[PDB]
Amino acid sequence: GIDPFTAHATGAGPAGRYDQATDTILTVTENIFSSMGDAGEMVRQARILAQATSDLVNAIKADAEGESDLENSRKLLSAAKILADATAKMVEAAKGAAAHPDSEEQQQRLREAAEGLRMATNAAAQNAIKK
Repeated sequence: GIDPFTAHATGAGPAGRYDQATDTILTVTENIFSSMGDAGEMVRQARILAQATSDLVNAIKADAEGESDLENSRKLLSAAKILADATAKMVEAAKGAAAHPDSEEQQQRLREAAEGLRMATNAAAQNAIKK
């Protein structure tokens, strides 16, 4: 219905491979820093990150096996492993920083864990197999 297919340009192909899921994670991550102060809502956001990461971890594995390269496949499998742990550390820190709101170390570990998760996810986003 009014398609950009060979119309104004050569189609309109967006995203990459993990873009929909990474977009969620990259965005929701910021929400933990935004919700910072509300324990229930903070942990809520972390649960979303875990959920979203779970999608990627399983996806990246299968997508890696679809690649016709050993090293790149190993990298993808590694990226998923890095991600899934960045999330695990993040989520655990978010729980503590939320339920223990004023606690300094809980906040500090969250800052680093969340940014680490942000890094891992944003990296997985970039390495996503397209084409």
